[PDB]
Amino acid sequence: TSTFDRVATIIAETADIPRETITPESHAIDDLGIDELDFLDIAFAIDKAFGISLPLFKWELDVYFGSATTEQYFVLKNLAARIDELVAAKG
Amino acid sequence: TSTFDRVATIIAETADIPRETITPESHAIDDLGIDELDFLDIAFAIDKAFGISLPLFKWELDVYFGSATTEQYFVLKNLAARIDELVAAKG
Amino acid sequence: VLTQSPATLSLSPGERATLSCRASQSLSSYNYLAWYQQKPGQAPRLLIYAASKRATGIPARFSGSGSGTDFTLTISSLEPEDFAVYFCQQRSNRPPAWTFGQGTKVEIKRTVAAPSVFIFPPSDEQLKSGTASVVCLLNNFYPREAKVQWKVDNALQSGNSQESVTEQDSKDSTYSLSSTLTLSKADYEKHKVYACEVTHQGLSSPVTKSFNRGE
Amino acid sequence: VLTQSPATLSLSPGERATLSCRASQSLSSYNYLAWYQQKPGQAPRLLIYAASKRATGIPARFSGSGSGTDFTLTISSLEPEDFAVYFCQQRSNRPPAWTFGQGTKVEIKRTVAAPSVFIFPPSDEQLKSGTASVVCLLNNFYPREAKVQWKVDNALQSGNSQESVTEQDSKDSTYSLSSTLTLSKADYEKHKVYACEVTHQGLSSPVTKSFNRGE
Amino acid sequence: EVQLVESGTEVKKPGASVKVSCKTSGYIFTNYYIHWVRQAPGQGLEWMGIFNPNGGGTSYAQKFQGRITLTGNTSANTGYMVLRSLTSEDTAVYYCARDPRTSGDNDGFDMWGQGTKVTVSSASTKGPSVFPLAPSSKGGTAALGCLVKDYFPEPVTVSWNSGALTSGVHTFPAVLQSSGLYSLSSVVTVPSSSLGTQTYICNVNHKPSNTKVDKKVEP
Amino acid sequence: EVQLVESGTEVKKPGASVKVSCKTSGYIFTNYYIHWVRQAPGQGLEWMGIFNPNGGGTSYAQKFQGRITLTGNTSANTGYMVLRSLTSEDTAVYYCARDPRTSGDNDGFDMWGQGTKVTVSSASTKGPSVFPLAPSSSGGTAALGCLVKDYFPEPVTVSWNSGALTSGVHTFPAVLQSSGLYSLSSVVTVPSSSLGTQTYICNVNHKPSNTKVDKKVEP
Ligand SMILES: *[C@@H]1O[C@H](CO)[C@@H](O[C@@H]2O[C@H](CO)[C@@H](O[C@@H]3O[C@H](CO[C@H]4O[C@H](CO)[C@@H](O)[C@H](O)[C@@H]4O)[C@@H](O)[C@H](O[C@H]4O[C@H](CO)[C@@H](O)[C@H](O)[C@@H]4O)[C@@H]3O)[C@H](O)[C@H]2NC(C)=O)[C@H](O)[C@H]1NC(C)=O
Ligand SMILES: *[C@@H]1O[C@H](CO)[C@@H](O[C@@H]2O[C@H](CO)[C@@H](O[C@@H]3O[C@H](CO)[C@@H](O)[C@H](O[C@H]4O[C@H](CO)[C@@H](O)[C@H](O)[C@@H]4O)[C@@H]3O)[C@H](O)[C@H]2NC(C)=O)[C@H](O)[C@H]1NC(C)=O
Repeated sequence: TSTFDRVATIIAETADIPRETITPESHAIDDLGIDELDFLDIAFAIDKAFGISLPLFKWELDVYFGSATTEQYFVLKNLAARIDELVAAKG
Repeated sequence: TSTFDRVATIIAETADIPRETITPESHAIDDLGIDELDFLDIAFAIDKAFGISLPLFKWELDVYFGSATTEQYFVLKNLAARIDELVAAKG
Repeated sequence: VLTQSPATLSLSPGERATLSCRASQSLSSYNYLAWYQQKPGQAPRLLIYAASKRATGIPARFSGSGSGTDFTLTISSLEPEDFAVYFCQQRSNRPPAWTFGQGTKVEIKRTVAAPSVFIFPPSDEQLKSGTASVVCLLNNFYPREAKVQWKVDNALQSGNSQESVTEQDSKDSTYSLSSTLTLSKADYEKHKVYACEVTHQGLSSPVTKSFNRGE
Repeated sequence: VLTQSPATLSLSPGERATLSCRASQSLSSYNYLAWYQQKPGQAPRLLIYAASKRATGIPARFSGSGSGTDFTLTISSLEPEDFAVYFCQQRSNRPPAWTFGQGTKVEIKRTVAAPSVFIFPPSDEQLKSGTASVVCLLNNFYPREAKVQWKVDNALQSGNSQESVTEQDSKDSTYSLSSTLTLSKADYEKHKVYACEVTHQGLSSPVTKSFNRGE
Repeated sequence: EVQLVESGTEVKKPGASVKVSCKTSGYIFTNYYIHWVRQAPGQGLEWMGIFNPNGGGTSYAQKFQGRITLTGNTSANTGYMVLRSLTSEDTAVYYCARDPRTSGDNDGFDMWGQGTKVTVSSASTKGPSVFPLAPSSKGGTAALGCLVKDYFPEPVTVSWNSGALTSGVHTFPAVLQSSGLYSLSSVVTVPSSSLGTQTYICNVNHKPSNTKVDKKVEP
Repeated sequence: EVQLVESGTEVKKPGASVKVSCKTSGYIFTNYYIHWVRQAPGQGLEWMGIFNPNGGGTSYAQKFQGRITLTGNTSANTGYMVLRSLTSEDTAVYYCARDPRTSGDNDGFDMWGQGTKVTVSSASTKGPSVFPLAPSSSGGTAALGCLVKDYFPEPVTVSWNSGALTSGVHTFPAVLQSSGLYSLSSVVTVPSSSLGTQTYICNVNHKPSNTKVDKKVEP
């Protein structure tokens, strides 16, 4: 199973945007027409589909200090990887 | 007969669980979705069927101290072993 | 929190005893409660565990019951060795913790007996020391409740007396009480009439015993 | 900003405790709130995070709830070790920042007890040094709210007093307070009547204790 | 026969630390927890902490966290408790007790030690002063006794007429006075008619202080 | 055990800079932030700033911007705080606490240090004066005490009759006088009739001045 394609299906189900514009290299903010409240609804749906909690506060803190890039958390191919890590950490 | 299959029959008779989703490698709580109270009714039925008293609190306490794993008590293949040891201890 | 009610049970030998222990909050799904018996100078002894299970070697006259917040220990017929203090106990996990109730004393019921009251002046030997201990004795009374007041030249005293009570007598099951008034020799010599007044339900009115210093 | 209510909760062991925390704005920062417990001389201890998640090793009687502007910490049944101060805490990004509420004290409720009041003149020892300290003691009272007023020859004193208070006594759960009036030796020798007036809800009216310098 | 034996120094100074040993016998040490429970004078039972010989783990009551350390030596079948920064409110009888780790049978504190006393006090060992409680001059029954004052530590023993007089004797519990020393009285009722024919002597012993006193109590 | 330990020079002159160290152990240093929180006497907790060992980034509360610098040495598992231009208002207990950088479990200030004092004062070390609060004697109960005036720095300790007197003692928290020196009182209530049977002495210790005074309190 592709975690990205799972994530893209959730984004398409929530936002009024076509599935074909949702690509692995797309930034969830900045590249897709998605604002902060739309993303919180997407996060909630991600959190439930995968049984995890996206650590949105701590991720944004990490980027603020430069110890992480926006791309490693919010470009979709990388978001899929972060999700897999969270799911694995749940063990 | 195997002690596991006696336990699986008891679990299927007590809770909303089909008998063929009960496997030896199943964790009784995490893998089969058994609540606290359903497990107590199951423990009661195990206690009567084997003539023992499952020391549930003491097993939890054992796990708390790290002296034991959650798997050695509540994975069903292991729970069968624990039951057999309890039956021998009363002998 | 565990609350035991009442704190004292007064029963005759052979009577049925019902002791209560209630939890402030329901006792999990486990409903575990343990009962312990303690006599003076002895360690607690487990009677009941898991609310209803007798420990090995505990006489069958002890039985336990209850669930949720309400629990009871029952002694079907009190033997002389059963007049003791009883504690209930619960336990928890994450974190591990054990808590006790404050105990119920099962006491020997008997007929009312009025106290015999005696007052002792301080010895001359102690008065040399500069201290005067005046003692008022309440002997062989029942029940336990008793009030003792000191009057010095008819003035009520407070704060300078202390009282001690024995446990129930092994033969007649009565109580004895001492109240000790402690004074300087100087303060002892500034007054003449020392009086101990005892209130007890065995008496039709409070009784006073007194002496005059130097008589 | 976080606002905690009430400042003090007075409850008995076994009772349910509900503490409130309100934010300045609905918590934009993922509805996050943390609760901490602190005992005297001890570091704070994490109880709850993410409004509703219990920290490791925290008993199940602690629960957190709420969202947006209003949160609560609930202690379903108070154990003796739970009487302490509790703080709530929020966090935000842009820029990273954390703030604490001012704290709620959970204290032991008991019956009203009026203070015993005592006034102490400055020692002759101290007077040789050129300063005078007059002390007023409010002993073993409840609740904690008490007012002390000093008068020197019936003139109300202002700004020359300091007070401090004990924590709840481990036995009777009362408070005690001392107030110290600081005067110059010259000022003290030049006035006569020194009075401490104590207001407390256990009294029918404020009580005054005084002395005359030189008796 | 299963047993646990507490031991340790009783009299400790305020601010000191006490170490209590719990030596067990008659059972497999590693199959049971060791709980520590204390009882202050006249008060109830207070749980302090649990020790697990299987791995050495502990859980302390929050009241004593930081002040208490529970250990054990399995080959000696012995548990230990250290309690630091003692105060007068730690004066108590300290119990150790077993509780099975692996069984729902006898699932509780099923055996306890006899308890051992810890008295937290700065007082020096001192024998008692003994004073007569003389029977009054003003028939019937007469009361007399002895006041046993200002000793430390506990206990004293009192007998009457070297054990020949036992009926009617009431020896009161000791009281810790505000001075730091203990006091008690022992009394007895006798017939009035015996005051001129039978002598009465309290025999007061205080083992800690090299003191034995026999006080004749004259009418 | 995860542990954080604060350290630093306590007494600092106004206008000076203080450096506090937070030595951590038992966990991966680069996986947690270091927060600094302080608590003035009698007040609540006040957040000061966050330090990120991964990259050295910081964020300070507005109140301290320009006056505070947070640093770290990951090879030493140690965070540091420098607070400059100290005033009386900076006298507080200073804490460091950890906060996970990359986890959702215990997502809060999960472990804290014991705290270390910073006292911003021009005062020099000074031993107290000890004055009696004589009993001028509550229904057969008298009150007496000792006023422990004008010392620096904290603390002083007080016992009564070398510790033998415990019941009824109230030793109040120290107050900071306008002079910059501390003062506290200790009081006790006794049976009034014990004023002529018993000596009452307060034992006052101030270790920074090696002061140990025994003051008798007489009627
Ligand atoms: C952050 O915190 C870390 C950890 O504490 C600090 O790192 C230490 O820094 C000191 C000082 O720079 C280092 O000390 C130096 O270590 C060298 C290696 O010592 C070992 O190896 C030699 C042979 O290779 C042995 O002889 C020796 O016994 C050791 O086994 C020494 O060779 C150095 O000695 C020279 O310099 C000192 C002056 O510093 C002279 O006194 C000597 O005579 C000699 O000329 C020196 O002792 C230490 O090794 C570091 N420890 C670690 C664990 O890394 C950082 O400094 C600190 N950073 C900041 C910014 O605060
Ligand atoms: C827990 O309790 C156990 C049992 O009580 C206890 O075990 C004992 O430990 C001591 C000290 O380690 C052992 O004594 C040793 O015995 C060997 C064999 O005879 C000797 O060779 C040793 O001598 C050397 O060390 C001495 C100092 O200890 C020197 O004086 C000497 O010159 C040698 O260098 C030593 O005497 C003892 O045998 C055991 N006993 C048993 C039954 O195991 C253990 O120490 C306790 N542990 C703790 C942590 O309290």
